[PDB]
Amino acid sequence: EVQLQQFGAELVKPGASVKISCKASGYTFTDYNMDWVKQSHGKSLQWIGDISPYYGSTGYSQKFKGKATLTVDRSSSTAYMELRSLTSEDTAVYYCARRNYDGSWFAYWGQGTLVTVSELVMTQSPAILSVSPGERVSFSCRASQIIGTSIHWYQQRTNGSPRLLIKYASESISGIPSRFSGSGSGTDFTLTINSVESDDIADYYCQQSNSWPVTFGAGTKL
Amino acid sequence: KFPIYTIPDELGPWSPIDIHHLSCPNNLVVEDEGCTNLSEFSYMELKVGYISAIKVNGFTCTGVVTEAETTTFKRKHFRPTPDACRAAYNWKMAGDPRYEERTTKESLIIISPSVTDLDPYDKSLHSRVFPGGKCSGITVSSTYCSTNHDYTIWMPENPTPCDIFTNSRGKRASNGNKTCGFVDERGLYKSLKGACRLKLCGVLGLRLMDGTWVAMQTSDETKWCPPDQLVNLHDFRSDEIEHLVVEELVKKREECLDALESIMTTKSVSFRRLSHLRKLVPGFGKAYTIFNKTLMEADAHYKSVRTWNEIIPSKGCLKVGGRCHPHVNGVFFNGIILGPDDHVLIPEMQSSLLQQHMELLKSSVIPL
Repeated sequence: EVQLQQFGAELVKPGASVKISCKASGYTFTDYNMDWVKQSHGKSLQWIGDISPYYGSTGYSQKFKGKATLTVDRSSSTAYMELRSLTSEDTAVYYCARRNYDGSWFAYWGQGTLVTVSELVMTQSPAILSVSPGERVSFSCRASQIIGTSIHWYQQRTNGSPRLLIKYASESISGIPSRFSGSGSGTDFTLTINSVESDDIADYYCQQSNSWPVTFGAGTKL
Repeated sequence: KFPIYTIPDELGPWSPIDIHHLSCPNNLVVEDEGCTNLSEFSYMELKVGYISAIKVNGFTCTGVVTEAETTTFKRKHFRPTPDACRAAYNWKMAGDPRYEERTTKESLIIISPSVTDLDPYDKSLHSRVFPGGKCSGITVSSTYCSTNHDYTIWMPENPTPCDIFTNSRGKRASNGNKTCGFVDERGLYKSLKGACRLKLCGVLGLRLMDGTWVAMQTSDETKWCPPDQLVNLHDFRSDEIEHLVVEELVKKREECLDALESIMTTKSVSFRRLSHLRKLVPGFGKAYTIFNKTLMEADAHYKSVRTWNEIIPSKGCLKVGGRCHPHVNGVFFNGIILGPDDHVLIPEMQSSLLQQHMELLKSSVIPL
């Protein structure tokens, strides 16, 4: 397989618009909703909204209402999002994402499009981590209220799309190494990686799926 | 605030029920379970509209001594007395000619138009004329305030201000010596859960979670609001909002009654009518469905839904309790039948989608 093709980048002018495209293939375009997330340079992931290609129903976070507009084209299996009245605060990487069959965790991501212009809070601890390879480490993600076990852990290497490591705080993912594990009870969750290796230094985000809208943690860097 | 749909986040076991045991849901009490005894009563509120600066006027009473000796005038100052100052005030106001005035005389001058602004939270008074710009207030022990001259006092020309209230009629909700909330005059349920005690213009009352202030005798012990707390005005737009919500809830309750009665007289429990039995407000209620011609119910707690995509993330998915709910044949609870092509159909959502129409793929394309 499945691919969410995105175009490289767009250089725009303040006050203008841009329409980012996301061509989905490998699955049936109408069988899943389509989400969109913003990620500023060196920041966490922020949910903009989602659209159902069948019904055309849209959902928006209050911060993006009027700023982002979601559309689809079912003949070409391509979702579009339009950003108009751009300021310097809109310069970021915009990913299109495809969730699970029950819309809890993000299954697939796009290449991302860096546009250049010229609720439950998840408190993630710590911001930065400095330790040597081979050690066992564990960082914390604490929710503003009870979320049971509705939280997912993503890994994002530099200039790459986020990659889901742990779903529902403890369940493994097929094809991903055994070094990662979690412990979830109530509010406090800990992601532990034993035997830190070279490709494991990256940004780690926690994302809750208990309440609407979807929110992420600040991130933990190695 | 007012949801577009309500789906239960908690759901019990399906029990087979007889149609005689069907009922239209209560959409009045919001998440204050057990509090169901309604008693028509009266309660106080802020008057409707904008409340300008409450002005009360007074007068500054200064005391001088004038010595005249054989056309030379000596003038000295002395700090006056409240009741004497008010007697001089009545002199100057009624037009008594006794106020105009080696012989010495004590005079009390009273500059009348000295206006002050009155705080409604504490009955303190505010003018540049007080030390620090603020006086504690006019109690009955202190019938006067001090000025920065500290030889001239300020007294009100007290006769109505703090006429910022109204008396409304509503319904007190309780379940036995505990009042959870009340239906207000507009017809909307307000909950006392989490309120704090606020004394406004000398009137004991409560500030609700939403910031509205009311005055009602509560049979319970509540802690006082911090000195920093504020209450919301009773603006016309709040009454508009309550009128719209109550209008809708009444309309849909009557439509649900017509549906339930049309089920009693016919014993034809379709899925269209079954949607009218859904609880339109977050809280505990019932859910219904039909399995193999049998009509069953289940206990449930309904959660407010914000978007349609929240509960339909994929092809035949009705997100209930975090995972997609199972369908027997092609139906779920409250008439959410699977669509023609195994997609989810919600009656309210179909109505919503229709009014958005005219918008996408006009498709008035023509052949060759």
